[PDB]
Amino acid sequence: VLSEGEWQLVLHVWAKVEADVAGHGQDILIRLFKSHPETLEKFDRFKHLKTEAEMKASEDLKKHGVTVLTALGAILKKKGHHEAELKPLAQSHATKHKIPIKYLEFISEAIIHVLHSRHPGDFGADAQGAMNKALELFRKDIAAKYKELGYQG
Ligand code: 7HE
Repeated sequence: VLSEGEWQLVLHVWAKVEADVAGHGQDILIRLFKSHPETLEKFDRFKHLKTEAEMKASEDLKKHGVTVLTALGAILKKKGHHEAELKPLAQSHATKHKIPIKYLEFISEAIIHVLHSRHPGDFGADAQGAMNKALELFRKDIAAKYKELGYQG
């Protein structure tokens, strides 16, 4: 469980992400795809992209980056009370898209990397730790739903 203090650190840097949702989403998905190429292959929408420059030039990739961070922002602002936000996400990612929890760990690492890059003054180690705990909490609750549905990772 995160403390109120931890949630404030998390939401303080997230309100900054929201000044440029699309540029953060681009950076995060490109980081994820470059560092873990198995993740790109899960997207029929994006698997034609072969270079970083092509990824940066894709307007559809930018569009989906906003979809992803908008969903994640709505989750974080619930401060743990996110059961209704996670249900449909867990269901689709386990059963339709087939995304292992490990790949949620990968995108969590890409988020932290990009938040550190763009917001160092509001993403010191205390805020890094808090954001890690919030993304861990996300993964834990999704993982419980995956397990229910018989999917792994
Ligand atoms: C490695 C792949 C992977 C990973 C790590 C995620 N997803 Fe998902 N995603 C999400 C929304 C709202 C939608 C319509 C999809 C659609 C998707 C779709 C459908 C894309 C489409 O073809 O339109 C795919 C394949 C999918 N997502 C692969 C995907 C949100 C998330 C969130 C909040 C996370 C974690 C922070 C996430 N995805 C990680």
